Amino acid sequence: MNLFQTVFTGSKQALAAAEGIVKQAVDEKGRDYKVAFPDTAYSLPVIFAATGKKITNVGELEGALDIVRSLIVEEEMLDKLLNSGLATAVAAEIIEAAKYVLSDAPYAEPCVGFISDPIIRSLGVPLVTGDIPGVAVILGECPDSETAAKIIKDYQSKGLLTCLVGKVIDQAIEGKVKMGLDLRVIPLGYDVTSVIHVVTIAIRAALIFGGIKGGQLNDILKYTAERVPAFVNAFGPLSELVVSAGAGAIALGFPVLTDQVVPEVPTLLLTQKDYDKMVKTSLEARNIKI
Amino acid sequence: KAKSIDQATLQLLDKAKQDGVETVWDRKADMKVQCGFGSAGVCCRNCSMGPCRVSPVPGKGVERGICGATADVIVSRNFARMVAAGTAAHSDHGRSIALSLYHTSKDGDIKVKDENKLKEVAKSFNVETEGRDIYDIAHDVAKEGLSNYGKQLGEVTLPPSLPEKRKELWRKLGVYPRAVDREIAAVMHSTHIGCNADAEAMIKMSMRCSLTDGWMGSFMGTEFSDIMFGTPHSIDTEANLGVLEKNSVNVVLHGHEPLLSEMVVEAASDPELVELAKSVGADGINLCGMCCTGNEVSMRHGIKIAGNFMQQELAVVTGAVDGLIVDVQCIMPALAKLSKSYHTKFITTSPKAHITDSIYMEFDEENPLDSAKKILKEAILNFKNRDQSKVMIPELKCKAILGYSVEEIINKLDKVVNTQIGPMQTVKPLADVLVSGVLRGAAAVVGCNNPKVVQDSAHIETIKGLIKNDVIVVVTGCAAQAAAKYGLLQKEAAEKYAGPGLATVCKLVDIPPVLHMGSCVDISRILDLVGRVANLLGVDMSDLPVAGVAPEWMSEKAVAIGTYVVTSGIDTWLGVAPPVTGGPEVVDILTNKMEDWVGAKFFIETDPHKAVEQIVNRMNEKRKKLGI
Ligand code: SF4
Repeated sequence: MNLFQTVFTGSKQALAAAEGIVKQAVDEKGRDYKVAFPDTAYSLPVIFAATGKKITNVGELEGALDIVRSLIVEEEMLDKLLNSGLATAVAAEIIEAAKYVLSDAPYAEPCVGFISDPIIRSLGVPLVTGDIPGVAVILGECPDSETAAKIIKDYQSKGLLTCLVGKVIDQAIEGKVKMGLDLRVIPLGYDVTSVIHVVTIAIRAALIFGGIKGGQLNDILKYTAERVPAFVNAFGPLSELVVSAGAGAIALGFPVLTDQVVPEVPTLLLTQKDYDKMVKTSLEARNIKI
Repeated sequence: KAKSIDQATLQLLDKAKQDGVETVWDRKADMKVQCGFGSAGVCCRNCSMGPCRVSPVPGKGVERGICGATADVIVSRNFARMVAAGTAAHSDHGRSIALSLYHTSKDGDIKVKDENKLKEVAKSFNVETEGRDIYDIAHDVAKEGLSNYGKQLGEVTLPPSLPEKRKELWRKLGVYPRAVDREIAAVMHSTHIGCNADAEAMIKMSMRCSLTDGWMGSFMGTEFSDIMFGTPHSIDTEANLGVLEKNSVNVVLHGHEPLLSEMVVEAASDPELVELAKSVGADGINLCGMCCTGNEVSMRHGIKIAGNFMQQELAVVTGAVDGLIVDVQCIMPALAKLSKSYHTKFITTSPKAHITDSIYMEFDEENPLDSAKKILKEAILNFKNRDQSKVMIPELKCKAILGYSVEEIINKLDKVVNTQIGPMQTVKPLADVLVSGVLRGAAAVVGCNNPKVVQDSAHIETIKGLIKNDVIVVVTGCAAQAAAKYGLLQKEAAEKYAGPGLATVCKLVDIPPVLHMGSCVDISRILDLVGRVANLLGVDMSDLPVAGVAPEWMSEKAVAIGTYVVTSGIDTWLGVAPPVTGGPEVVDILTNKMEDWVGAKFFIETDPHKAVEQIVNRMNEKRKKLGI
């Protein structure tokens, strides 16, 4: 299975999970039931950026699966791969929205789940200033808790805002990593779809700071690529869904670095086994100056 | 039918009609319906019992020549002789280059300009370098290269980029190369009356001969030219007939051998010659190149390219060419007649290529610079005979970027290498983009023009289709010059013609979507590149999604090139049918059975859009075989 086929398989799995969870939400709560994220002004940010539509009820959430379906075209060309990554991102957002409408408190501490607009505005000032020179999106599991803690604290000591997805949260807790918004170590959630909660940070950064109106998807992608200094460090074995989510990160212009053997793409998808050089490799790949 | 897609070509054809001079198009029209027997390859003249012609349609008419040779035998022998002739042309070019290398000296006209390249080549030839004088090394390297041409005992020396698997496959098949002249002689011997009358064996002998061109003759010529005249790097130039200057002396270098054109370029900066050009009433000296010698001087110095093969006559039709200096190969003899209608001095310089009624000034290899200065002085003095009322230079020229040797490509690829990962100075970024599928493949577009095809149409259509399908294109020779004239050799072309993956790659690496890798002998560079990629991936060259295209080929050299490209394991599309349709067995060998032998085969397709589609499908199926 080559890179394109891996991304397409991951996007289809994300679509299947989104369809299942949306069906569950439709069964339990009804199509008139409200759909929203806590304290946001852009409804579902990824769908709002891609199309301009605001998802307000469960029926519209079910109708948002058509966006995911139309974004998956299985032809081995780079544009289709980027669109398939975006389909995975939209599907992950739909899954998170369904989680919020199904459970009153989908995320428990230390996971924070969705990040509200006021937090985005608070982080915007140090973002453009340079006190936050980048965003380290750490996903998966490191071979040890010690190495995960070392990498996370290396990013933290450099001022980067690091977000954690997956078992790396538990490894960092075992590694005595101090977490919080002021400490710049944000645990999003144990599921892969929780990575969307940092993606919407970038998307809304284009909506708030950039002033790009909803539906101008190419302008949003250009803004995230040229303004948001985010990158992905994917540790541990990578499923097709993880690779598809990484394709979404690449579609947003965010390079993906991993310790796994993957079909490398220069400046976009890079393998770095040496955990002692992963921080420097990511800073170089994202062109970050400390 | 239109004669060309190039507007400057069309304006000069109108001028040639107004001036009452004949062109290659006019002679093609005069030839009318060409002989069917010769077109199918079923005519034989190998002995004076003939001429013999057998039916191109099996089961009808005369079946055998007088000696009993079948249509397949006649076709296979004719094809083999074309391969032998092409191999001879390329090998003679490389032999001259090696002899020039052998005569290099510190204080002479010919020096060593790339010592690192010479040391790497010496490593490839098992020549010691440590603690040695550079010219002693150069002479030893030249001796080894010369031995490759005529050794009768032992094995020849092949470049390290050639995969071990490909060499083992050649040895098992029986096509492993011997000395170049020995293989040419073997082909000529086996086509003699009453020798080889088996099509498969004949084709295998021709493949064996073509390998000595691709991997020994052209390769050594290219690498020694780099050693003596400098490795090409990315450089700007201008292309098409508009580069001629009305108010300057115009000196057009046509042919293939680079030593003469290098010495002419050096002589053009001589203060006495510049002063002489001023004194004859010209603003200066304007050197322009055509065909492969133009490609060489343009790759290494940015000399403007006046035009490719079927434009050579039109260069004279402008009435502005004060001197036309030619060495060997692809020099239309009609130029001698044509220059009578203008003031142009048509100067032959090589004992290998005498042309009747041209001015012969033998280029002296013993004193190359002085000889080049004398020839250039004749061209400059001819400026006084210019008739400015007969001058018409089209205001059509195009910016081009070239100089993409393998070394230059590797240097460009270093830009997209993460320093914390590495390694540097490899083809690894290219291998990565090919394996990931961001690039679907790489295609080489090579070859001449041919009056049978609208000039430059097939080259341009094939190149645009390939780059639109995210296939990166490397170009050589007259195809490269067609791309230069059209405007494809530009960074802007990436966003104008390329597909998404290739556009992203071009933006990241800062290269045009079409890479000009030099002259016809520089096709060896392409082999080198492919070999490196294969050696980096641990596979044979036949496992890669690569292809070669000759949309508008005419020469025996093109036949030899396609043969050795296929024998190396690279599928080749021919835009002009070779004279083999009369032999069904030969057609079946070249287009079907060759894949069993060397993993690649010929594709005959005269429609460029269909050729692009077939190339994409073949690359995709090879990718699926490879798992990428
Ligand atoms: S070699 Fe045979 S087929 Fe050819 S001309 Fe002589 S007799 Fe005829």
